[PDB]
Amino acid sequence: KVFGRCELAAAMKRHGLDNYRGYSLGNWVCAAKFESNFNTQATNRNTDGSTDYGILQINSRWWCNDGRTPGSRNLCNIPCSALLSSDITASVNCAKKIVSDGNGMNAWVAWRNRCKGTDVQAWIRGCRL
Ligand SMILES: [Au+]
Ligand SMILES: [Au+]
Ligand code: NA
Repeated sequence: KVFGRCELAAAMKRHGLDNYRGYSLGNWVCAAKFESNFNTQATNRNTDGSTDYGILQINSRWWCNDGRTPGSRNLCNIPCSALLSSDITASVNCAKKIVSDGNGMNAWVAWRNRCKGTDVQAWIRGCRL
């Protein structure tokens, strides 16, 4: 599923991310844009051999199992394919565990480099929230 901006904002808000560990909804939307372009099916291999899955590009090095990331963890206790569903629940509930890790949203390289410090509220402009 390829989400619309406001559509994604609203799903994210429903699922409890607006100001989750203090990150305004717009931070989550901006991250999602730059990680996946709002596409639940996005997959990208990392150089270390893990892969990033889904709307928030959650990595098989620590968070999910994809059956080919040797010597890695599965801290959200899911198959990585669950992160690719049209329903973002698993992605969201796993993002919550990630962003609580102590490094906050810096876990998302694209957030840090492209969202952080920016006018992230722009990402929810015009949405009926
Ligand atoms: Au959720
Ligand atoms: Au959802
Ligand atoms: Na893993």
